[PDB]
Amino acid sequence: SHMEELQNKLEDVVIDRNLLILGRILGEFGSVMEGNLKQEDGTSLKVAVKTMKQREIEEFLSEAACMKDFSHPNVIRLLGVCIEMSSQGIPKPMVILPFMKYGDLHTYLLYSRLETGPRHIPLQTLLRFMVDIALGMEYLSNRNFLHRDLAARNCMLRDDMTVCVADFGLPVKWIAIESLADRVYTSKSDVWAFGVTMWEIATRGMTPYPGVQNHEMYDYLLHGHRLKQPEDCLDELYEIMYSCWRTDPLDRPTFSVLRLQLERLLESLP
Ligand SMILES: Nc1nccc(Oc2ccc(NC(=O)c3c[nH]cc(-c4ccc(F)cc4)c3=O)cc2F)c1Cl
Ligand SMILES: [Cl-]
Ligand SMILES: [Cl-]
Ligand SMILES: [Cl-]
Ligand SMILES: [Cl-]
Repeated sequence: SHMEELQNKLEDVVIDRNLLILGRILGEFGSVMEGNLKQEDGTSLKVAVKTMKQREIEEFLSEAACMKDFSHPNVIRLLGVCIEMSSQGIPKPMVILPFMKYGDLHTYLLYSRLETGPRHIPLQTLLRFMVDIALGMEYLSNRNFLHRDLAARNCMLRDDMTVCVADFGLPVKWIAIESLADRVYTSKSDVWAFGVTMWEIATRGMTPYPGVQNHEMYDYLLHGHRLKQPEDCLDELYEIMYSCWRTDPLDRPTFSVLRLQLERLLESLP
């Protein structure tokens, strides 16, 4: 039953604080730390730990339990959560994820445009990044999960270069036209944000809409303007991402449709 499934998820989301040791800051709303997690088989695992600052706390726990129960290779796996208490009596919620040494997709795309950073990223890999993200989002949306902050900064690179969808939980230019006004939000709003994320990846990390300030943003879209085609972006890839920003959400493709369009384009590549 609905209460049964929720209580089951709740049961195995919590990690004993003594199985975890925190390490150095990776980033600093909250902070992200490197850490170690003792697994049940006796060995420890490198993890990332995210820390923040009672009705909100059950909300954090139940939403963490829901994400951990999700399982798909292009959705970040949430290993568990841990609730500390601060001296001043403020709870300190912590989220445990696998440590991914390649970091987030956005910083990686930027790094790749520096000699010392990752090598230049071929088109084939850039489109394989989009396929991966579309796969995680297909799985999520088939569950009526709404992401609401999709962007390359929130996609993570795994050791085998698989991309998985995440949310640091810590952006006008990613928000669908209808959500800018009515604040209505559907998976078709997520589809809009995916289109922009595809554009981030194709530009190797440009901020969307150069020359357009955030306050000008809804007016800019109101008159039918969209993100421009990056150079050396295939026209077929640009039409796919343009389809994500159709004015009428109902006309935008689903993630399942997008994913197959993108897998089709990828195999056509010599
Ligand atoms: N190097 C390195 N390696 C690993 C992680 C890392 O940082 C982090 C990267 C991601 C996260 N995510 C979360 O806390 C999180 C919490 N609730 C829900 C989601 C979620 C939301 C939507 C969705 F579709 C999928 C998941 C989360 O993602 C935390 C980090 F600390 C770093 Cl920096
Ligand atoms: Cl060990
Ligand atoms: Cl990994
Ligand atoms: Cl643009
Ligand atoms: Cl345009």
